[PDB]
Amino acid sequence: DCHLSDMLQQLHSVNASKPSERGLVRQEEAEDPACIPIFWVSKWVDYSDKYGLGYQLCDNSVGVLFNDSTRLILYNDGDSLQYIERDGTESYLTVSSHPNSLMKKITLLKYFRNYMSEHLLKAGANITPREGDELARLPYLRTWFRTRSAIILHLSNGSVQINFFQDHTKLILCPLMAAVTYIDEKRDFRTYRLSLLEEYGCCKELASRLRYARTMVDKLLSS
Amino acid sequence: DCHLSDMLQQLHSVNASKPSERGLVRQEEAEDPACIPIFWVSKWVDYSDKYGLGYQLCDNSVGVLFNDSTRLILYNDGDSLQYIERDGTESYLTVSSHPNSLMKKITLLKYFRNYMSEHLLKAGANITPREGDELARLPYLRTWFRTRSAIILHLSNGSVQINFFQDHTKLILCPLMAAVTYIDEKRDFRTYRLSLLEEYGCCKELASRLRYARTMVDKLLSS
Amino acid sequence: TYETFDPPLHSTAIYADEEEFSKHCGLSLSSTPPG
Repeated sequence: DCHLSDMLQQLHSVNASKPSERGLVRQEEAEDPACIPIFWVSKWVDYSDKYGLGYQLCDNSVGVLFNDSTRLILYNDGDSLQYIERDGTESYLTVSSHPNSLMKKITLLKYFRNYMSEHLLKAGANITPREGDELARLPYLRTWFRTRSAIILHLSNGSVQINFFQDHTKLILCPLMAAVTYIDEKRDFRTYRLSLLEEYGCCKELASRLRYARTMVDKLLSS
Repeated sequence: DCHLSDMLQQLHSVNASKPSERGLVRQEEAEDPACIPIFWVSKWVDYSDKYGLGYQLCDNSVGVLFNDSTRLILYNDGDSLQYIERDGTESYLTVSSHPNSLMKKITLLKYFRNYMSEHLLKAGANITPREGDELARLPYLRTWFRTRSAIILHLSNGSVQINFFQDHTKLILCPLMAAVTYIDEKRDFRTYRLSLLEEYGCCKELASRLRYARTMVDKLLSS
Repeated sequence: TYETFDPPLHSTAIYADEEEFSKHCGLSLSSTPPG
């Protein structure tokens, strides 16, 4: 993947600079709210022992990456669907008029959708969208895996999201802008240019999660 | 039940003696430090519109009486647990055990604990516990109710505690010793034998609250 | 979602929102706070 390779180089450059080992760290100087992501994962359900992984994006669309490596996405209009086959082939349909062959996957998606709306909190609900973000192409979940410390989510647009279990912190890595959004334990949403974190430094909490992120991107490339 | 009946007879006796309508009051002679209670409610928060009532005992243990008529206690070690069902079946476990049927109730109890520790004062902080107190069986909250003027807390060891909202005075009644501990506005704690208040008299402040406590105990027995 | 639909792992549940919990606690009745 070209985007994962860029992300790795971006992360190696910042991590090699040891951004928390500075006389004076000025993390705030790296903030660039112009790099706010349009899409991130706001909810997820790991039923991979039977069906797969369901999730919600911040625009309230939902998706499922099924165990057979196909994906079904329901847009936020509640009726439009996109089906992505194992090999990435994309097709479009609706809940109202769909191939009979997708009826079971549609039903499973609705179970996931409903489980998430009834039971799960929406992450990033405090970030308000901008005009022109509604035209953005919806990404789908390309792959994911879980570690002792986090769940790693790789979206088809190139972005990598890492959700840390213990403290509910999250990283959203955008290789297209060489930027990262950090959601801290207080749910504050800050977006940084990696180049500026290298120059101006960053605190130890973010520095360590960026080392973790590099380990996870190496793993994604190994697979 | 049988402890409430004893408490009512003790309160009837003291109130019938009209202890504040004396030519001479010697309330100090009714003090008996040997009856100072082991346990009392030091903090509480009313979340009964959704979850229930969480409280802290003076030994820093935490409890909650959920709206489903069940109770869960977190001992002062920070991990041990005791879960009392509607039937009264006492089951003991730990937070480390990660029980699944109670995972949710544990999370809410921890949230009660956190709010109380960071926002609420510990009533009776000036009480230095004695030796052998740490070996006493931890009680739980059998029932409670709120009037416009006070909260009534009935513990499983038979103690009834009444906290008055406006002036922060508090009664801790112990039927086993026919005693009462009174915490005045200045947070001064005094423990008395009810029978000696009959014999030596007391101020109208304590006498009026013992009248009130009697009508509250009558309420607990009507339910 | 179906009666048999019991995901073993998932993101944070609604009840596990401690910021709303602590919030409501501040709006509800409670014992005395530090003055």
